[PDB]
Amino acid sequence: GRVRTKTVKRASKALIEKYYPKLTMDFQTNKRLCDEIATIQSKRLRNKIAGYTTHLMKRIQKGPVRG
Amino acid sequence: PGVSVRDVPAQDFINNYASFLQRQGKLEVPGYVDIVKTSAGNELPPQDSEGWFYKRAASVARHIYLRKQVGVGKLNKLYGGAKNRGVRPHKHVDASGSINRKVLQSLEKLGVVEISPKGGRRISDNGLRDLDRIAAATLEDEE
Amino acid sequence: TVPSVQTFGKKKSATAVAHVKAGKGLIKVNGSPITLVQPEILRFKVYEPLLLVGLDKFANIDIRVKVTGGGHVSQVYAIRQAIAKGLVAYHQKFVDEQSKNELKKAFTSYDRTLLIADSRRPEPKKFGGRGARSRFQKSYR
Amino acid sequence: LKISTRKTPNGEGSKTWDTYEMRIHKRYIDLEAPAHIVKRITQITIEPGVDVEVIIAA
Amino acid sequence: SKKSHKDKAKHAVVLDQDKFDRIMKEAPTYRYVSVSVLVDRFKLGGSLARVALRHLENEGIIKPVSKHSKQAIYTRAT
Amino acid sequence: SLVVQEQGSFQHILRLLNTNVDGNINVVYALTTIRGVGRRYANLVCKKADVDLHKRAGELTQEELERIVQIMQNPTHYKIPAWFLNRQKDVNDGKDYHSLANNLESKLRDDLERLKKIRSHRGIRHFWGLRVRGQHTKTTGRRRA
Amino acid sequence: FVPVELATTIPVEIQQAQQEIKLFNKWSFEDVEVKDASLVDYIQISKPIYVAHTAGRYANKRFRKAQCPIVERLTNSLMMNGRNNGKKLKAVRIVKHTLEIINVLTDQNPLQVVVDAIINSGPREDTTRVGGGGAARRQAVDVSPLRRVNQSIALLTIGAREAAFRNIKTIAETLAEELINAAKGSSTSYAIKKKDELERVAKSNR
Amino acid sequence: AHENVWYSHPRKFGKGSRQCRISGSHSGLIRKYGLNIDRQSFREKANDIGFYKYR
Amino acid sequence: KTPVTLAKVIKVLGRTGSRGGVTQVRVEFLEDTTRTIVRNVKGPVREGDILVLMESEREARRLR
RNA sequence: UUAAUUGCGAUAACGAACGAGACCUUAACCUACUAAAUAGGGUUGCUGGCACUUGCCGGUUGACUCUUCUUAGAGGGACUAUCGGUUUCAAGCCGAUGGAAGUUUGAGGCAAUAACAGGUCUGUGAUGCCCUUAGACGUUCUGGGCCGCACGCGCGCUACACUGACGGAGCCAGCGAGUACAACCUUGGCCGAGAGGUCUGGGUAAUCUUGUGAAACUCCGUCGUGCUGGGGAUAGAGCAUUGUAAUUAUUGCUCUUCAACGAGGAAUUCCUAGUAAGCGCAAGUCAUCAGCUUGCGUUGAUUACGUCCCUGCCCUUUGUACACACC
Ligand SMILES: [Mg+2]
Ligand SMILES: [Mg+2]
Ligand SMILES: [Mg+2]
Ligand SMILES: [Mg+2]
Ligand SMILES: [Mg+2]
Ligand SMILES: [Mg+2]
Ligand SMILES: [Mg+2]
Ligand SMILES: [Mg+2]
Ligand SMILES: [Mg+2]
Ligand SMILES: [Mg+2]
Ligand SMILES: [Mg+2]
Ligand SMILES: [Mg+2]
Ligand SMILES: [Mg+2]
Ligand SMILES: [Mg+2]
Ligand SMILES: [Mg+2]
Ligand SMILES: [Mg+2]
Ligand SMILES: [Mg+2]
Ligand SMILES: [Mg+2]
Ligand SMILES: [Mg+2]
Ligand SMILES: [Mg+2]
Repeated sequence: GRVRTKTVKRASKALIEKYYPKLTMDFQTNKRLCDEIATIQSKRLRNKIAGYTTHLMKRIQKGPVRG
Repeated sequence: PGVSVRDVPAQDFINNYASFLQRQGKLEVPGYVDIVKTSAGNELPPQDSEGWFYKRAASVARHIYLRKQVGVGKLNKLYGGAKNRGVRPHKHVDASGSINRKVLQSLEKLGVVEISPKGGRRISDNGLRDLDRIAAATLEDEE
Repeated sequence: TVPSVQTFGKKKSATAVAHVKAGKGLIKVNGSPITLVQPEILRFKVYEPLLLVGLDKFANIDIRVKVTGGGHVSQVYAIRQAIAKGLVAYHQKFVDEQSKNELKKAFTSYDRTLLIADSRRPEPKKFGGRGARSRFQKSYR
Repeated sequence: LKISTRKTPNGEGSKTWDTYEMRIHKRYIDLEAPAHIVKRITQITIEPGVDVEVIIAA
Repeated sequence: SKKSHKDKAKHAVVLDQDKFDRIMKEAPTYRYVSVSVLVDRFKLGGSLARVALRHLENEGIIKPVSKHSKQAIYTRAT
Repeated sequence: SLVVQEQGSFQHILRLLNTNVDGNINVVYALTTIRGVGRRYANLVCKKADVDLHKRAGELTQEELERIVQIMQNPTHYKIPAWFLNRQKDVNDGKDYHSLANNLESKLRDDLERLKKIRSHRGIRHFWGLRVRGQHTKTTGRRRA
Repeated sequence: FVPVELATTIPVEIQQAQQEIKLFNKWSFEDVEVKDASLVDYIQISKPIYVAHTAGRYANKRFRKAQCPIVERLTNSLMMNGRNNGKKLKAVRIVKHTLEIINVLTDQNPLQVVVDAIINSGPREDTTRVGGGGAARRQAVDVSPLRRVNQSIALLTIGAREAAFRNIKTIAETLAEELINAAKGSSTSYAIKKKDELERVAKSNR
Repeated sequence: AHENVWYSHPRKFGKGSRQCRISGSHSGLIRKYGLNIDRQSFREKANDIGFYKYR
Repeated sequence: KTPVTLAKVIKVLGRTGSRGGVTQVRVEFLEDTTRTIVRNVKGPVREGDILVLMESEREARRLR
């Protein structure tokens, strides 16, 4: 039952919309990017945010997506 | 080559050392044997009515050899299991103290156990030599 | 100095620390040779790495294991893991890569726990239940 | 440092308990050090909450 | 309590000579031997089942397969 | 290891201290079937009489029976301790005895009727047939049978 | 066979040819095959084991119970009552004694006897409660091969238990008797009797 | 109230030998580590004492 | 006679029954693999099992 | 679709808030860092024994050195990561692989709006009102009771035995706790058969009890289907401990009588993995007393991995003569 509630999805959406040139396909690089360019309080939320950011990046690479 | 008691299976070592101590006339048994439960937890005396004290002495001597040094009350904790407390849950009941004290003094007389400075009793050089000797006896007895 | 390493293997609350050295094929647990592991019916469990690998693989290797904590069979599984991991770590450190991977293939194809510590451990108890997940009886009337 | 306590002040209600606890950390330190500087160190840098104790052991 | 079992003594508490020839004659031809197998034939009480079973390890009348306590596993000598 | 056991001598029934006892049980557990004698006391008595522990009661000889009987009527003569005895300190005459088959039940009955006559709360509780040792009776002993 | 010299002297029979794993160093897992084709892949003879005792996580996913060694599943089903529930070393000893006993009687390598008894004693058609309260009906249905294995183990151990209860024979001996009788179709076996009687009920309630 | 008889009963031990230190009550006392506070007042003042709900 | 036949499931059609404990599958015979039935099973199944049937003309009916 | 008003979305709805999630504690994994005579290890001393080959098993608060395990700080680590299926191809689901870990990673702690005439004046020097306030419903002292017993019911404990009881022998934990203005945890040495007694010595605690050498368990024997060596209730006598005080047996110990009990009807309870269950230990009650509870660990499974059939819960639609709401 992993659904990635509001916060992670909205944060990843804003991350992509403001930092697409810097984001990559790899989870670890985007994790370091999330650490540096955004102040996520905890680290589990940081990891969820980076994971969904990578997923959205992969979807974008496949093609153009809504939202 | 060389052999220690750690190199021989336990139960065989206690059995053979008890047999050897029973064969020789040393290690006097207290006159109160045959009458004692050996523990409050137990409800009958040992099935082997005569000679069980020799087995207890053998086990005690092996235990002192293996460990650092052991007193009497610690042996009380070691022996003795669960008492059938009638219709109440079983607990742990320490074994009889007089029996283990007599074992320790008898082993002192045979010279196999020495009083340790840190309290309790440790093994002595002569008794430890006897212990490894009987361990070898058992080991080459096996094959 | 003598080529020597130290590894460990754990069970629920058991812990076996094994020192491996370049010896003469000498395997002792708690100062006693491996053939006298107490439960005597899980004895084959502790020979398992020996027979899976083959004794000739470590004939000039000596083994010293101190196992503490946990009950009997937990200790036995701890010694199993300690011996296996010690063999693998020694082969990695001083022997060769291929030998180590061959040992890992022989091991992990049989009782994966032999190199990987078990993750299952007891569940904390809770009030209103005499067990960790059980519950008291209900009256209802 | 743990205490279990029944929540209900009057025994009525489903059996519910709770566990309160602190943790005490000790972190002792010993020095093979000269006299006056050590005592000055002990008499300075004190934070409420943490309790400092000094044993000469000489 | 309810003695509906209606069991008899049904066990030779003491061995008798003819029963000794019986134990010896089918000491072989009992291709598997154990304490329960011995008492199954009504000829042993059960405590002397162990006695007779242990005595048969005298001239190799039967061979042991495993001598664990709480039971025994014996086969005919071949 | 085994013996034919001399067909024609192994007893099957015995009368020790005017109670019938089947002899085929092990000696100690056969002796246990007499009132006032339990497994511990019978075991010690058989030990003192030097008769084999693992022997059957129906095969031991006659003077063995008499020596056993003599041992278990004046125990203090045969180094049976002051303790381990059935009735010690004997509050009629202060001499630690050991009650036996008929003597045990009889003397228990005299002690019971003494407690009845003494008008002790324990005695009147015994006379009524209720619990004596001070346990709750709201929920226990709720039928006589 | 090439006894390896070491400072610790492992017994020769434990060193002989040990690329030949046996169950209790007595029975070969090779030569043992499943006669029935339906119950293959639900009886684990493929993987050799030196003991019928493994701390395997055989209850995490749905179907890993099949991958557990079949002798191990028999052991785990022996340790079934309140008085003896956690005791498994006792179950391992009982199974070892039963295997030796079965080796004695009709040698027929006892693992094959175990497998054949499990094959025979598992029902192939069963009933389910379908009646809508007012009318009580049992509707005949088919059983999964995994449930066939589970049920066969269940009745085998249950019959051994009820035979051993307040009886002279040891649990190992009664289990060996049940396994031997279920190796054939001998109706004297309790497990095979329950199998036949349940199947004929299911036939009576098509 | 003869001093020989008034409050003469010993109170070295038992239920009533010690009180609540909060309420003076003798029921539901916590003697662990010498807290000597009854359970309810302990639940009230645990956070001030240093005790917290943690798991 | 002993007309015991085998049938390998090719698909599982959900779980049926008032109890919720029985399932329904589509089995295809080991012989004549173009001949299939729908059959009720009582226990855990998945794509690959081989059921044993004492019938061949029976077809599964949803249990209510 | 999700465990989720969890999301993908469609849209007279747009933006938001609480709840859920997030969050903390705990359990993992750390041969990566910092370190350690209140934790361990190696080498070497000084020794003991056996082997005789240089080796094995030991002892020492003698030295040097190290942190793998034991600790605890800062950190790392998993985010369903990669891949394959399936999905208005979106949310997501399923499988395999790599992993320590892939059920929200397991277990919890807090936990919304509204409400109950739910419980507590008997926890409070929280308390309104009413009552009493001198031979008192205040306070204290003595003794009794809260434990009675023709009877019903609710948590449990011990059992009905062979997978066992009883003897010996093996010998394995993790949570704790522990004395000062008082007298706690007790080692060790002597006594006693035991409970216990006495003499000394540690420990205000990773130092001492303590490696809590616990039970179940394991090995070898006795028993042998007999209400029997199962079961240990009910009693008789005696020996001790705490206590100002033990009778209405406080509790422990020794000998004996050994009862009901043959796996328990209708009915009904708890529980899907280190789970149930078996087994005990610690702590809270404690001057003495648990068959209790809260925690902890040992051995450790069968069967699911689904459904709305019984009992209920959530959302939607519908009907209602119900709103103290189908009691
Ligand atoms: Mg013992
Ligand atoms: Mg019992
Ligand atoms: Mg439990
Ligand atoms: Mg480390
Ligand atoms: Mg995909
Ligand atoms: Mg959670
Ligand atoms: Mg009300
Ligand atoms: Mg008032
Ligand atoms: Mg009351
Ligand atoms: Mg309750
Ligand atoms: Mg035992
Ligand atoms: Mg410990
Ligand atoms: Mg113990
Ligand atoms: Mg009896
Ligand atoms: Mg008994
Ligand atoms: Mg039990
Ligand atoms: Mg209570
Ligand atoms: Mg479910
Ligand atoms: Mg109205
Ligand atoms: Mg109506």
